[PDB]
Amino acid sequence: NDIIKSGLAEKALKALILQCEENPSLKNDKDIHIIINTGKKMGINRDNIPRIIPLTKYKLFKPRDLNILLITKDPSALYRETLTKDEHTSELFKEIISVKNLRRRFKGSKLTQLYKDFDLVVADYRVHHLLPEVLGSRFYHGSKKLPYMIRMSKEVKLKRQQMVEKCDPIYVRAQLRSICKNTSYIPNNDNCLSVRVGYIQKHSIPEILQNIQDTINFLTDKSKRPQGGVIKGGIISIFVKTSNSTSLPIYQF
Amino acid sequence: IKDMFSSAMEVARFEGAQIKTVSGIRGEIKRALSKPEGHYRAAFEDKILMSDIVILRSW
Amino acid sequence: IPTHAPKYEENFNPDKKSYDPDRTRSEINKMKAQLKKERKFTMKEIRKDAK
Amino acid sequence: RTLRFYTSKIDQQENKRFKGDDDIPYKDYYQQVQRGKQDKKISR
Amino acid sequence: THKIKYVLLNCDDHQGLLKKMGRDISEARPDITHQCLLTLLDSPINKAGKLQVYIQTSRGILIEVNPTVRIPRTFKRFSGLMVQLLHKLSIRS
Amino acid sequence: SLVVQHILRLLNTNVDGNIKIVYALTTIKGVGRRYSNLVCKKADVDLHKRAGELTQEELERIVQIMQNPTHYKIPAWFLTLANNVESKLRDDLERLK
Amino acid sequence: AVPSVQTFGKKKSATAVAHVKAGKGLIKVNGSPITLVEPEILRFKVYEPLLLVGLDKFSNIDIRVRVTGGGHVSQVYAIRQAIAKGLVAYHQKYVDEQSKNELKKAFTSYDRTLLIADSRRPEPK
Amino acid sequence: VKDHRYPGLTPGLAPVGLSDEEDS
RNA sequence: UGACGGAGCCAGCGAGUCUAACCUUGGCCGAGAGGUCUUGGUAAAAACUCCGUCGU
Repeated sequence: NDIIKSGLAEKALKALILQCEENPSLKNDKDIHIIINTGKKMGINRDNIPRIIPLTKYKLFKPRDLNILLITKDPSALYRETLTKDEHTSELFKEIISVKNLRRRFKGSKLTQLYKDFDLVVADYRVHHLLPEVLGSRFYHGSKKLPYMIRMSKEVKLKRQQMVEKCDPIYVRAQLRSICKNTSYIPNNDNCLSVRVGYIQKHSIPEILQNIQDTINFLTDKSKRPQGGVIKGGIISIFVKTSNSTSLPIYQF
Repeated sequence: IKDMFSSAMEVARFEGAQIKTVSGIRGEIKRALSKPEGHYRAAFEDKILMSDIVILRSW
Repeated sequence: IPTHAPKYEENFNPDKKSYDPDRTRSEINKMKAQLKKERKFTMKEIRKDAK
Repeated sequence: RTLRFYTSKIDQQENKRFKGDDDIPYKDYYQQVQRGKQDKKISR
Repeated sequence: THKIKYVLLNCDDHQGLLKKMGRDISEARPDITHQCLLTLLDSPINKAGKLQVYIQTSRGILIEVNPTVRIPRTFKRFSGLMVQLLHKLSIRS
Repeated sequence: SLVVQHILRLLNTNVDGNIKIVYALTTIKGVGRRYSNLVCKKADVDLHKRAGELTQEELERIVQIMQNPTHYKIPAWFLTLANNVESKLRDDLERLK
Repeated sequence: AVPSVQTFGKKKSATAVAHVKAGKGLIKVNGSPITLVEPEILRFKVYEPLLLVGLDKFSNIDIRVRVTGGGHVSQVYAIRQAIAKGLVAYHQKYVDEQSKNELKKAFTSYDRTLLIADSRRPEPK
Repeated sequence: VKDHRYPGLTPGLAPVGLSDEEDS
């Protein structure tokens, strides 16, 4: 909790926020990231699979706020039908599409339009490895719209047996709330790492600071492995920045 | 080919010019491409690779 | 039966260019066309000179 | 509303299209950081 | 129509030009065609929506006249419309 | 012998009575088929009505649903150079001569 | 060994291979019953042989047809030609020749395409 | 929760809590 | 002789260790060259059959 106490983090955030109003070039920048310099190489190959960091104190977003796309296994008739009819998940998704339909309908420039329309992309965990080819490069560089894995039903698999195909609307709704409210990160095999912590004009400076400590606590705690405890060896430094602003230091070792 | 010429008007001057790769594959500048500016079409005596670099010898 | 009046430009000339409500929109269209005509001519002369 | 208004409409309807021979109409800390990074690169 | 701006060829206005064209000036009178259009469209039957007017130009161009139209009365303005019609292939409200 | 049982102005828009309420409200700018369906659902107005059949209170409810969407928990997903080029080209032409 | 015959039907690029063997009236196309052939509008086209000669003849045999290539219509014509040719071949090999003659007479009376391939070879003129 | 096919599931799976399941 | 969504299903040509983007925001290492990562923007079988909705 030392980083919250230090005034350097507060003073940097005030400068970063102040700049975004003054500078025209940063007008479209809305999210605040923290850049972490881990002491040693993580050693985890980038699998493009998001890992969720639970932010206990505060909630980054709610399912209602964002344009959510769902990519389901073929056929999508079962999953689309159950989600749409049930009251809880009726309005939870912008659109529901299958992998094959997504490949056929959207190609070339149509992919770029799909990226702009939707703020969050989620997919059945089974089809996730297929998405990089279908969605294209634009989704899978930069980490702004990486698809999130979700499990449709709580049923588990056993070797030499067949999965029963079910859809639990409450469970699907339950996971999606966790994704939007909590922040997420993607491992890579180096020092550097980027995690979203707040949103301009939505979170006050003290709120953003609390999220930062929650992110640091989860990433450093070895008890949270494999999801957490990935930054071993301490943190040399931490910066704060928007998408296009420069990195402002907030903690140095 | 790309990065040889900055606009199609430049390519218009050099149409039919002899060019070769580093590998020794000779070729010709056939025509200027409308999009993007400066790109053009060239035909080589044999298939070239992406690693290769095309060169126009001028004085 | 309902009655309307025809719409027409007195002293019409088809070779002449359709009148445009906005002057900036008309002027740029004049400038764009001069570019296409001028660009096509310059490329043609350069190609002949190169040959 | 008032009864007088409906009289106006009724009379207006009676009064209420070319006809006859009518013709057609005529016509500073951030700046500190920025220099800090730039200064380091040139120093190297 | 013909260039001098394009003008509807007239029997009395353009004698010199029509002699050059070689067609006899006696048969160059749209005023008759204007005249028939005027009387027909103002007749009560057209006002009753039971009349539609078709015109066959001598050259062979066939014109459809919607009954709704209100052609300008003066012969001068009417000539203004025909050149646009023959060139634009249609006239809009 | 005694048995007792066309246009509406909503939101600065005229909607025909005969048309279905959902597709009637689609005509209002910014209102889609899905948005019309949801506003009808929240207003507890049967979608299978016709716009004429709607009562005054139900129309009012639709109005408050539209104007206060966040209050009623609606999700957000509903809510000169040419001359320079010419001069450059002219320089190229003159220079070519 | 079980008595069996094999025949081919061809229409444009569509090719059908029909195996006809002694059996119990099991007709299949691409591993599915003949009733499920699509498009439904042309289904009776495929039925044309079965109805011309009567279902009784098929009651004693199983027909398996595998179709590849071409579009819907060409595949339908390939299937019907293959079925007709296979039935006539089986009646030739393992039944009397008089029935073979009756079948050929009926099919050629109705539509000779059921037996002879329709090849629209180009003719310069 | 683990699926043998897809080891990526065990990391990067949404944590679910009582507050999250409760209706708004 | 429409638009939207879903479902069903049918080709034939083609096989060089060869096949294919651009511009940015920053962290770290490195004497340099450069290496690695991070990040926002720009660009990039169909017909056919069936079912459901709106409606000209």
